Amino acid sequence: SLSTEATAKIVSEFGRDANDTGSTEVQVALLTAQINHLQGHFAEHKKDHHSRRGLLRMVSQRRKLLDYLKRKDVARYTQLIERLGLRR
Amino acid sequence: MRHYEIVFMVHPDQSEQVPGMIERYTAAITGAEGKIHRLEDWGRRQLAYPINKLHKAHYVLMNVEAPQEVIDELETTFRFNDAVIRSMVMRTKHAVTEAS
Amino acid sequence: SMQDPIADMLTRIRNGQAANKAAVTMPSSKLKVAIANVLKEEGFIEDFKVEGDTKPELELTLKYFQGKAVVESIQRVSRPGLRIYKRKDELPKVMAGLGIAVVSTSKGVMTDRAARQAGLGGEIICYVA
Amino acid sequence: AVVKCKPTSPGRRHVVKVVNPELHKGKPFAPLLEKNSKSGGRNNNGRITTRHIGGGHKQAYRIVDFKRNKDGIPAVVERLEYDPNRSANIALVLYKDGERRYILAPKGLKAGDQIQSGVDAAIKPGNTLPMRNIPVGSTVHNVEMKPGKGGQLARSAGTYVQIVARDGAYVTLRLRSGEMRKVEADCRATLGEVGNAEHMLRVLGKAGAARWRGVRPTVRGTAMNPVDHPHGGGEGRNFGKHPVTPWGVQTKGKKTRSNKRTDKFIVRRRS
Amino acid sequence: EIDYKDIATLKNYITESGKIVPSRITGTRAKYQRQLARAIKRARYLSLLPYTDRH
RNA sequence: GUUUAUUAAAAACACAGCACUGUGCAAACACGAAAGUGGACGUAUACGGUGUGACGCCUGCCCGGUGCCGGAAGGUUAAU
RNA sequence: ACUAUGGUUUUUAUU
RNA sequence: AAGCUUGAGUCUCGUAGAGGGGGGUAGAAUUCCAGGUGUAGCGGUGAAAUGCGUAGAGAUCUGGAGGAAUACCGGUGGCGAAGGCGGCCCCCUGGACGAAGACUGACGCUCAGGUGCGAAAGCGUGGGGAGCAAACAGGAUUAGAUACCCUGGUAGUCCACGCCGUAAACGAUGUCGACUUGGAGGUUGUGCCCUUGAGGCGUGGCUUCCGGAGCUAACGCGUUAAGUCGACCGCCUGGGGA
Repeated sequence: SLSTEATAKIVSEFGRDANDTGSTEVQVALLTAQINHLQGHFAEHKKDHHSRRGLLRMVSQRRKLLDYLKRKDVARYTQLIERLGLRR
Repeated sequence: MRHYEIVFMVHPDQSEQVPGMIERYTAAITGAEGKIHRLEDWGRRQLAYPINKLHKAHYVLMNVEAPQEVIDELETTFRFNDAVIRSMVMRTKHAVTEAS
Repeated sequence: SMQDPIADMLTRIRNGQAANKAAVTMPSSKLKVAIANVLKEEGFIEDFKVEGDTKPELELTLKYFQGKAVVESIQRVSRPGLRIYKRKDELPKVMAGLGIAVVSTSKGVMTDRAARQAGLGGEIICYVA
Repeated sequence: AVVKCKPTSPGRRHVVKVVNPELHKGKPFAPLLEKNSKSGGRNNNGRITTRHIGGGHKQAYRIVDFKRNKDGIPAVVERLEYDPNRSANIALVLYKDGERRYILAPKGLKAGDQIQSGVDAAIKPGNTLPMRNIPVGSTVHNVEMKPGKGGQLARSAGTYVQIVARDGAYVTLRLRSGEMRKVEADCRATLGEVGNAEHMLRVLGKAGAARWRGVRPTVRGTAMNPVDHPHGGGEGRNFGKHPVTPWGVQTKGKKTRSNKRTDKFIVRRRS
Repeated sequence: EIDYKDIATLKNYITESGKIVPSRITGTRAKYQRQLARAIKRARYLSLLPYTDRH
C-alpha cells in the first residue's frame, strides 16, 4: 500500500521516460517512499512483527539494489543519495 | 472519496428530540466545512429482537461522504448520546439520492 | 535460482530418452553446437539442427537401440563447483573403450581418443557411455 | 513516562520516577495561592490528633474551582501543570472575557482546547453537563454529590467513575472501590478520565525522601511498653494477643462506618 | 450484494430460525455466499432479521 | 540514620519497600460529654491503623481456643 | 453390547 | 574492455483471502443478586457421601451484572514462513496472483556466527478473575489412594509490558532453481465464445487423486517427487551407562 498518485511522482522526478520504472534509481526512490509510507504504521512501538518482516524485506531489497549499484557505478550511487535521505 | 452510511436507531418517544439534534449529529462534518449526502429518516419500525427493552424504534441515516480523520468524532457523536440505542457505520459503498 | 545452462540441456536428453521423445529442444550456444557434432558421429544422437538467429534454439533427435536409449550413462563430472583438467595420458579410460570422455581443448572440441592421438589435453565437459 | 534512576550513593539503580515532559515547568497563577501553614498532626489545643504527619517542605496551596461557579461560559485550557497539593495534575482554564481559574485536569495533554459547559455544547469529554442528558455505561470524570456542591470522588491520578443505571430524576454510579450508589441527575459530570495516571508506578528511593513529603517516624506499638502504646507486651517477639490500635481496639478487619445520613442512596458497598 | 434495505431478497437464503443456508444448497457458491452473509449480518445487527432463535 | 543525657550506640529502633486491614468525604479517627480544631481543604494512584523489613529461591499441616466479616432463620435473653 | 475396580505366578536340558 | 538477453524484478489496468497490528462495542450461555407463582427435594453413581435444601433449594416467570469464549454461513473453501489466524466494527498495514505492452539487465541464489519471530506451562510486575482448574482439603473408591470418582478450591488460564525459544514442530523429508508421459476434479484470474451456459476453448497461480520413467528393506514418493541434475549450509556414526 502506497498513495495512488505517489508511484507516478517517482516517474515525474527519477524517471526519464513516460510511465517507465526499469531504472534502479526509480526502484530505490520508490522503495524509499514505500518504506516512508510504512513507517506511518510504526515510529512508535513493536507489536506488528508480521508487517515488520515485509518492512525488513523492502529494507533488504533497497540494500541489495544499493550493493548492485555500488558494484555498477559510484557516481550513479552518490547522485542517488544526493536526492534521497540516505547516509544522513 | 471516503464514504460511510452512518445509520442509527433512536428511542421512539425521543423522536421529538431528534430535530433539536439535526445539526448535532452532523457537527463533526459541519466542523470540517462539509455537508452530508442525505440526513434523512427511514421511518418507524418493529425490531426482529428487542434492544435495551425497546420493541419499536425510529431509523435515520446520513451518508456522510466525509474523510476517515473525523470518523472517531462520528464515534463520540453517539458515545454520550441519550436518544440512540445503536449506530452502525458501513464503510465505502458510495452515496446516492432516492430510495434511502 | 537458475544455475546452469548445460544441466538444462542434459536433463532434456537424459529424461527425454527415458520418456521416449523423438527430438528435444533448448536454447543454443557455440558450446552446445560443438558437443552436438561429437555426440552425432560418436553415435549418441541421430541428428542435430538449429532454429533461429536472434534468440536461437537447438533441436536434438534422440537415438535408440534395442527398445532403450543408445546411451547407458552421460555424466557431467566437470561442474561449476569443480572443474576437471586432464593431460595427454592423464585422460581417464571410460568404460574400457565402450565410452568416451569429451575435452574442450585449445584446438577444438573432441574425444579423449582424438586427444591421445594428438598428444593433447584440456578441460573435461562430460563422460559418455 | 515512566523512567528508571541512576545510583549516586548505594543504592538507587532500580528506582523509578514518573516524569511528564508535556506539563509546563513554569510558575503557578499567583491570585489563587494561600499560605496553608502545616499543623504537625496537632489540633488547636493538642497534642497529636493524626500521627506520622510532621515536617515540610514549605508549600503553598492552589485554589481549585471544584464548585464550577457560573454556567455555559466559553473557555480554553491555557496551561497544563503539576500540583504538589494533589496527584492528578492541574489545568489552568481561561474564560472568553479574561477570567482565569484552576480546574481538575483531563486525560489529555494537548493545550489550547476550547471547553464549555452545556447540552448544546460539543459532546466531547471536558464539556460539563447534567447527568440527566447522558446514556448508561459512560465514564463521568469527577462529579458533585448534590447539585451545585462541587467536585468530589475520582480526583486521584488516572481515577474515574462509571454510570451504570439511570431512571427518572436519579443516576447510579459504580465506584472503582467496589461501591454502587445514586445521586441526582441535576448533578454535573465532565466525562472521561482524570490526568497523570502514572503515580502508582513511582517507588520513591531512600528513607530521607519521605521526610520532605510530610512524614516522621513513630516506634512500633509492639516494641514499647503497655503504659505507652497498648500493643506493647513484656519481652516482645511473642505477643500472645490480637493486634490493636493506639486505643486498644482491633486493627485487622473491623468495620467503622456509622454515617447513617447517606446510606439509603447506596446499592452495593466495598468488601 | 451488501445492503440491509431489502429483506424480501434475503429471505431466500435463510431459515425460519434466521440461520444462513449453505451455498451447496442455494447455487450461490462460496464467493457470492460470503457477500450475502454480510448483507444478512448487517440486517441482523439492525434488528431487521432474526439473530438468535430459542423457540 | 536513631537510643537508656550521667556504666548498654547494639543483633534493639528507624526505612524506601512488602503484607494485612479501616475509610465514599459531614471519610475513618483524635482531644473535649460539646465548643472547635487537626485529618484536609486532601478524596481510594487518598488518607487512617497494624505488622513485616534489601534481594533471590521458595514457602507443609491445623477453625479446638481468641478476635473479625458475611449468612440470616432459629435458641438463651432486657426495657416493654 | 459396558459389571464398579484389583496386583502377581522360580529355574533348566531336542543336542 | 564492450555489446546481447532468455535469468530476476517493477510499472500501466486488474484478482483474491478467518495474514498481522491499533482503537471501538454485541450476540448469547455458565453463574450469582433480587421479587412474584410454588413445595421437598436437588446434585452423584455400580452405589454414594461431602455439598445445596424450609435459612423456601431445585422448577418457572421476570429484573440485572462481571468476565471468559464466540453457533449458522463454513466447503475438495482461504491466508501466513513457521508458532499461528474463524464474534463483529472502524482505522492502519505485510506477503501472494493474471493478461498484454514496456523498461532495466544478472540487480539472482545460499550462508558458520549474529538478528527477528514462541503453542502451552513457568517466571518479572500491577490490574482482572463469571467459568475451567495444576497445589490441596472434605467426601467416596480400595489392599492402600497421597491417583482415577463427587463437592469445593490456591496458583495459572484473560490484559498491558518484560523474560523463557521448547515440541509426535507433521505436508516428519534443509534453502533456491532446472527437467519428464498421461487423465480427471476443485478454486480463481485473464484472453476468447451474442457467455445471451457455474459453462466451453485456449492459458497462468493455488490445490486434489491416480499414474508412466526412476527411487525405496517395505510402506510410500511420483510435475506441490523421496526421481534425474546445478549452487550453498547444517546434522549423524551400535545399545546401556547418559
